[PDB]
Amino acid sequence: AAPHHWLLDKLSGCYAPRPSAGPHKLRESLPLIVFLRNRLKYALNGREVKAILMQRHVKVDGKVRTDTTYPAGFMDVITLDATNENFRLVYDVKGRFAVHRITDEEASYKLGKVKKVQLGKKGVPYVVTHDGRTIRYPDPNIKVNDTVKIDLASGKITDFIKFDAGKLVYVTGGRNLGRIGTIVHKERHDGGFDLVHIKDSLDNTFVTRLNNVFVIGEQGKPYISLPKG
Amino acid sequence: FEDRFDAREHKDRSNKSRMQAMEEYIRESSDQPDWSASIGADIVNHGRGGIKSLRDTEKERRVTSFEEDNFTRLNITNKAEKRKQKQRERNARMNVIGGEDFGIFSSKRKLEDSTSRRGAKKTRSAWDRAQRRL
Amino acid sequence: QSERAFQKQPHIRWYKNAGLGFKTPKTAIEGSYIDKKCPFTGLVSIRGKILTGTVVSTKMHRTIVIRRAYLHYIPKYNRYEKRHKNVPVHVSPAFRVQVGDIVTVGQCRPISKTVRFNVVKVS
Amino acid sequence: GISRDSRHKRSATGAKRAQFRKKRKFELGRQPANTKIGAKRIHSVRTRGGNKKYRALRIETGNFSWASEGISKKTRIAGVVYHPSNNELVRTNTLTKAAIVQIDATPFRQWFEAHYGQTLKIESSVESQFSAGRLYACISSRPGQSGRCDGYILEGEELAFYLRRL
Amino acid sequence: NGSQSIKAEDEKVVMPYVLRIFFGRAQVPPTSGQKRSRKIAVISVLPNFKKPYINDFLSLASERLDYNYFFGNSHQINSSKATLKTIRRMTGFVNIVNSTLSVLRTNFPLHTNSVLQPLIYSIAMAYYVLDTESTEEVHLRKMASNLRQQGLKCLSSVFEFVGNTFDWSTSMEDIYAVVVKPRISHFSDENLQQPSSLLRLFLYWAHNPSLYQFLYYDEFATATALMDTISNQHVKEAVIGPIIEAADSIIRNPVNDDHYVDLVTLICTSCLKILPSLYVKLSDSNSISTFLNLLVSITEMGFIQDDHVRSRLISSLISILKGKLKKLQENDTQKILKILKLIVFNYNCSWSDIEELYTTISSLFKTFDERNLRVSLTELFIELGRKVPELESISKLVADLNSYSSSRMHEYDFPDFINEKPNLNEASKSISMLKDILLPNIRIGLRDSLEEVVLSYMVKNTKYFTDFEDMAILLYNGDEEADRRQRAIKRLGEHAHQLKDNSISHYLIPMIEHYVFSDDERYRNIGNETQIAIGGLAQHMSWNQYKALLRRYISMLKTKPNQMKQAVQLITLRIVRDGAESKLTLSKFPS
RNA sequence: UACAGUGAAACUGCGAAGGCUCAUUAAAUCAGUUAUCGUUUAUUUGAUAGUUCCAUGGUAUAACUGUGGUAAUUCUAGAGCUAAUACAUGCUAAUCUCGACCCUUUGGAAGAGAUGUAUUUAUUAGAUCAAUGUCUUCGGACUCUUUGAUGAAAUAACUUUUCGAAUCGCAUGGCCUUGUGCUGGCGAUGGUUCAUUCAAAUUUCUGCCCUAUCAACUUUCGAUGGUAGGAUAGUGGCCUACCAUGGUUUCAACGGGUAACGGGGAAUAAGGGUUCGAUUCCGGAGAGGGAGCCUGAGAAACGG
Repeated sequence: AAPHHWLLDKLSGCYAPRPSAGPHKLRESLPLIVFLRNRLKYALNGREVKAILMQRHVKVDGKVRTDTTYPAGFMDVITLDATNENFRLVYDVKGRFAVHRITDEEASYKLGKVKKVQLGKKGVPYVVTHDGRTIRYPDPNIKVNDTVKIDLASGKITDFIKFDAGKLVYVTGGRNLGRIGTIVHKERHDGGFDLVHIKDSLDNTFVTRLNNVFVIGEQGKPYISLPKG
Repeated sequence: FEDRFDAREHKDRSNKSRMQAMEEYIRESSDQPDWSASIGADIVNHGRGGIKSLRDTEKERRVTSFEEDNFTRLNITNKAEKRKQKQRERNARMNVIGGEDFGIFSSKRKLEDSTSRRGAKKTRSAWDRAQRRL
Repeated sequence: QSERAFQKQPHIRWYKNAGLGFKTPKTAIEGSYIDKKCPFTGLVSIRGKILTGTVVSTKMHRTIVIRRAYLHYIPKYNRYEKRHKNVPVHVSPAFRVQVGDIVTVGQCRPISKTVRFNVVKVS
Repeated sequence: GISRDSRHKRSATGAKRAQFRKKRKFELGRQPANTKIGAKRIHSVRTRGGNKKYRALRIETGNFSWASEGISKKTRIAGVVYHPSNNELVRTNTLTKAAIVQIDATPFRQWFEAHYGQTLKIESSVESQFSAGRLYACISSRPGQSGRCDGYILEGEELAFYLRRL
Repeated sequence: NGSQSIKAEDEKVVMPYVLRIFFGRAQVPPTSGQKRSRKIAVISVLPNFKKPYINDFLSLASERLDYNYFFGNSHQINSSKATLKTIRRMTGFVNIVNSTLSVLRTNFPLHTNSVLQPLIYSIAMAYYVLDTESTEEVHLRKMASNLRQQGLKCLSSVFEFVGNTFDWSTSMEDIYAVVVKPRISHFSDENLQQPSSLLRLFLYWAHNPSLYQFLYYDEFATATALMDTISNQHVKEAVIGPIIEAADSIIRNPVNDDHYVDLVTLICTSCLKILPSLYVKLSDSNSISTFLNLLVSITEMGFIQDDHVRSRLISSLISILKGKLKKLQENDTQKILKILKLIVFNYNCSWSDIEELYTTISSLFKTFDERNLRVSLTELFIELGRKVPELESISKLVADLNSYSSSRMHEYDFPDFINEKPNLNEASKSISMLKDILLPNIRIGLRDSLEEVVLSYMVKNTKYFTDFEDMAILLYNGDEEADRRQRAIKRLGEHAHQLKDNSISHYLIPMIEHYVFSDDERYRNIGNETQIAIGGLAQHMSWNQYKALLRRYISMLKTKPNQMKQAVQLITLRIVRDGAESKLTLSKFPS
C-alpha cells in the first residue's frame, strides 16, 4: 500500500500516510512526517513529530508550513535551523528519494520545470513550475519544458536554464526514475517515445517520456550539486 | 510499446537463488571468518527450543538492530503471529536438529535450475564461449 | 455549398495553422468550405497521440473508416496473428480517400460516438 | 432527457444483454424548459456546488446586435418562422437558440436617426423592412444555459439566406 | 446608480421635442446664472457652484451622446454653457496655486468644452448659429494662449472644435471674424509638429474651398492665407509623411495648384516636393503617384527653370519611363513630364515617347529603327526606352538588342561618361539575367557578347539554342579558361537560368555539372571571388531549402569540393557559419 | 448599583467520513496509460481590485415572562417586550502618461488623454529593418546574400450586477494643523480572477478459457453519419426534426462455462512450502416494496 519512493520499510506499522493537498503530486512527494520520522530520524513517532512541527524548526521552501502531510516533493529545499541542516532532495537510481546535503549558498536557490506559458489576462507573461511558482515577467523565450531558477527569498526568476540540445537532463518517469548523463541522441517524436536519450558508464541508451523529464544544468557544469560514492 | 515504472523490475528480490547448500559451501571456502556467538547465548528457552537456526539468528540480528536503530518494540498482532510464529517453531522443531536445519535435503527444489547455469550470459554462440573463456 | 439550414457561417474566412508536422492546404486556408471540423482551422483543437493506417470504407459523408494492422512478436503459439482495426474519422478537404489510401490522424475532441480522430496528412 | 451515456444505447456492433447499472447523479438529464413569450421569468437551477444556471422561460427583452456596426440594443419579440430542428417548433412558436424571430426595430431606427439624421450603402431587402419596422433576427445565446435572449439582426446575405429557403 | 444613470440617458428619448426642450430648460436653469453671467462674465462662484455647472456639462455630454440627432438645442442652454466656460476660466485663472480645486476646474473646463464642441460635431449643419459673436469672443479669450499649447499628436479640444468650425462651408464666420487659421497653421508649422499636423492640414484644406466659395473678400484673404500657409508649412507635410496617406498630400497639392502658382521658389519647392514621392520611396499608391507626377508637370509648366527643374523632371522621366507601370498611365505621366520639362533634352524625351508609345502597334518597332538611325546624345529617356524594350517585353526584342549593340559602339565612340553609363547597364543587366527572362536574358547575354567583342567565340558557341553540345561546349570552354565575382556570377546564373530545374528535358544533371564547374573555376580564385563563392554556396544552401531537394543537393555536394581542395592546399577562415551549415545539415538529417 | 467565577435546557463550529444479505458480470468488471484549449473542483499552495451636482442606517423575533388546550411526542394556540458580523437600507483623497516652452543641473510647469470587475452579442491589434558584405565612387539605394527581432483583448450593449474591509494582534512611535489636529511603521484573516494540489466524470491504446453444432451480425430503447435545437460540468445521436444506407466480422463480429466461494499480476513474499502459503474487488443493488422531490466541493444519501 505504501509507495516505493519514500523507502518505507515494511516494518512501519499498518497504515501509511496519504499526503494531502499542496504543491506536489501524490506519487512524487514524501510528507514531512515520513521525512523527519523514519528517513533521517529526527523524530521517533507522530506525537513528537507534531511536537517539532509545532515547535516550528523547519523552513521547507523557506517557510515554516506546519503540517505532517505537507507534500514536500522534488527539490523542495529543506532548511532546519538547529545546526543548519540544509537538504535538497533528489531521486536515486532505483526511484527512491535521496536527500543531498547542501549549504546556505545552494540553499539560497532552487529550480523549476516550466509546464505552460499562457496569455491569460491583461497581457501578462506567465510561467508555472511543478511547485506552482507563478512568477512574473521573464524573457519571452520560456519554451516548453524549460527550467527557471527560484530565488527562495523572493520568487523572481534569477536564472534561466533552457530545455534544448546539450544540457544536463533529469528524468522523473518511465522505467527510469532519476538517471543522469543525457548524451547519446535526441530522438524527438511528436508525442510518444519522444526524448533526449541518456548514457551510462558503458554509455547505454534509454527511452523515456517528454514531460517526465526536465533539465538540471549542463554536461560538465551543474551548479546544483550531486552526491557521490 | 511504452514505458511503465516497475519496482518488481528493479527490486532486490535476491531470494529466488539463495540455497543453503551453496551458501554453506561459500562459507566453507570463503577464508573470511563468520562471527559466531558465545556458545551458550544461542540456545533459547533453556533448551526447550532448539539451539536456534542460522536464518533465525540473522533475522533476530535484524530485529534487534532495527530495534536499536529506530527505538520501537514490536507487537502481538495476532493473525500474523498465529500463522508465522507457530509455523516457525513447528518447522524448527521438526527439521532443526542441534541448531542445524536438515529440511533442505528433504524438499524438492532444483539446485541447478535456479542457482547455477547462468541465464543471460548463457553463451549461445561458439564465438561467445571462446571469447568468454579467453 | 449551402444545402442545410440555420446560417452556415464560420465561427470566429478565418484560418489557423495546425502545425506539428501537419501541413494545411491553402484551399482550406482561404476557400469557400465552411471548415467546421478540420484540424487545420475547424473549431476543434488537436492533441493527444497520432495513429497511422490505410482505410476500407468511405461510404457515408464525413466518415473515414481507417484500417490499422500492427506487428507483435507473439511468444505464445510462437507465431504471428495478423492484426486489423477499424474506427470512423471526419473529413478534411485535402485528398478524397478511396479504398486503400494510407492516412495518419490525431486524437481530438469527440465528434460522434466512435471518432476521436481527424485527417491531417494523406499519402 | 434521462441520462448521458453509451451504456443503455448500443455501440456500433449492436451488442445485447445489458443489465448495466442504476443511474447516478452526473447523468442529470434535466427537463427542457422551453422559453416562450411573456414577462421576464427565469429559473436559477442549482448544480455542481455554487453553479447557478439561468433557464429562461418567459424573457421578452431581446438584446440584438446590428451586425454591420455591432450595436446590441434592446427590443421585443414577435414570433419564429423557421427552425426545423423540430417541425413543431415553428407551429408552437417557442424561443430557443438559432431561431429567427420578428422584431419591431424602433431602437435600431432611432440609433440610425441619432447618428444619421435622415429617415427611410445598404440593401433594399432591409430598407423595405426599415420602412416597415419589423425585422428578422437570430438568437445565438442559450436561454437554457446563459438565461438571456441575445442575438444578431439579419441584414442582406443572411436575410436572403433564410428567405430562399422560406 | 451609475448604471441607472446610463439607463436614464438611454430612455430619455421616448419623450417628445417639447418635453425634451422643457426638460433641458429645467436643467439649464439650475446653474444658469443668466442674470449675472449672460451679458459679459460670471460674477461669483464657489467649488459647489463650479461643480453644478460641471455636472450640467456632464449631463449635457451624456445627452449629446444619446440624442446626437438634435440635442434639444437652445440659445438659453448655449448662453448657460458659455457662462459655465467663462466661470471655469475665471476661477481656474484667478484662483491661487493650490492645484486641487484648480485641477478639478481645469478638468471641468476641458470636459465642458467637450460638452460644447459635441454640439458642433453632431449638430453641425443643423444648428446654423447666427448668435456666434459673444461665444467666439470668449473662445478667443480662452484659446489666445493656444499657439502650440493645444499642439501635439493627441491634444484635441481646440483642434477638434477648430476642425468642426473649419470642415464646413458656412461655419467659417468665426474663422473670418478674427483668427482660426492663424492657430491652425501655427500648430501645423511648429518645428517638431506632431502627427496631428496632417489632420490640421486636412482641416485647412477643407476650409480653403470654403474660403474660396464664400462671397466675402475676407474669405478671399483667408484663401490667400491658405496659399501662404501651404507654402509656409511644406516641410510639415514631409516630416509628418510617415503614414500611408500620400494621396492626401497629392490632393492638397493639386487643389492649391489649381488655386495659384506664385513664384520660381514656389515652383522649385513644389517640384521637389511632388518629386519626393518619386525620389524618396516606392510605397505610394497608384493614383497618388500618377496624380503627383501630373501635378509636378503642371507646376513645371507653370514656373520652372531651365537646368535644375529640368534635372529633377529628367531624373523622374528616366525612372518612370523604364518603370512603365499602370498600363501606360505612369508612363503617360512620365511622357507628360518628359515633354513638359522644357529643354532640348526634354524635347528628345518627348520625341522618344511620341514615336514609340503610339498605342500597341508596330509604332515602337518603327521608333527603334528611327532611334537607331538618329540616336541623340541626351540619351536619358533613350536609354530608358532601350532598357525597357530590353526587358521582359513583347515587341522590339532584337531591335532593343541592336540598340544596345549600337549603344556599346557609342560607348566606344565617346570613351569616360558613356563607360560610366555602362556600369548602370551592367548592374541592370545582372538584375534582368537573374530572373525568369527568356528573350531578355538572351539579349543581355548578347549585350555581354557585344561588350566582350576565345570568350566571345565561346559566347557565340553557347548562343545556338541547342544546349546539349552547346552546354557541353560551355562547360568545356569554362574549363579552358579555368586551366570576376559578378561576371562569373553572371555566367553561372545564365547557366542556371537556362537550366533552372524545369523538368521538361534531360541532361539537367550535366547542366548542373556545367554550372557547378563554372562556380568551381571561380572558386579557385581565393582572394577576389571569395565573396562570390560564399554567396553562391549560400544560394545553393537556400535552393536546397526552397522546395527543391533533388537538384540543389548535388549542387551543394559539388560546391563543397572546391572548398575541400582549397582546404587541402591550405594543408585561418570563417568556420562559424561552416559549423552552422554542418548543424543545418544535421537538422535536415533526422527530419 | 450597565458585563464579571461554578453554572441544569437551546443554537452554533464539528462529530458518526464507510458497514448486511441476495441472484451469478468474461478485457464492457478491473488495472496500467494518453488527454480534457471537451471539463466540475470546497481544501493545500503561488500570484493577483481606482466611474460620488442641491462623526455611522429601519423593524422582526428567539431565548425571557404570562395565559391556556391535549390521553400524548424536540405536539401546540393567543399576549408582551428585548439586541445581534440575523433581515435589510445606507456615510466613504485627488493619483496614471505624451511632455510647446526650459536652463544646465535640485531640471518639470502649460495644453491634452485619464482611470475596475462579472453575465451573455460583433470588427478585430494579435510585413518591416540593424551590420560583419554584393558595388566600394574609402561616400550610400540596401534585405536576393551572412545572421538577428514585435510578429503570418481594444472598442458598441444587455444584467433586478458584486466589491474597493465594520476581523485580530505586535508596537507611543513620528510630525506642532495647538488636540486622538494628521495618527502612522509591521504582520495573519479578508476579497475578484487565474494557476496548482486533490478528487470526479467522459476519452485513444494495452491485459491467458474454449470458441463456427454460435457465420453472419447490427436498423424489432437510433442501427451508422451530417446539420441544428435541447440539456449536461461540458464534447458527444445523450433525446428530437430532416436527410444518407450505413458500421463490424473468418485477420474470428455477435453469441454459449466451470474448478467468474473462483478469477483476473490485485499484491506481501516468506533464505527450500516448488501452483497450500499475504492482500484490492466476486457482479450490482437495498435500507419493507417500486414511484416523485430536495440537500451538499462531492449524494440520484445507510442517517431528509
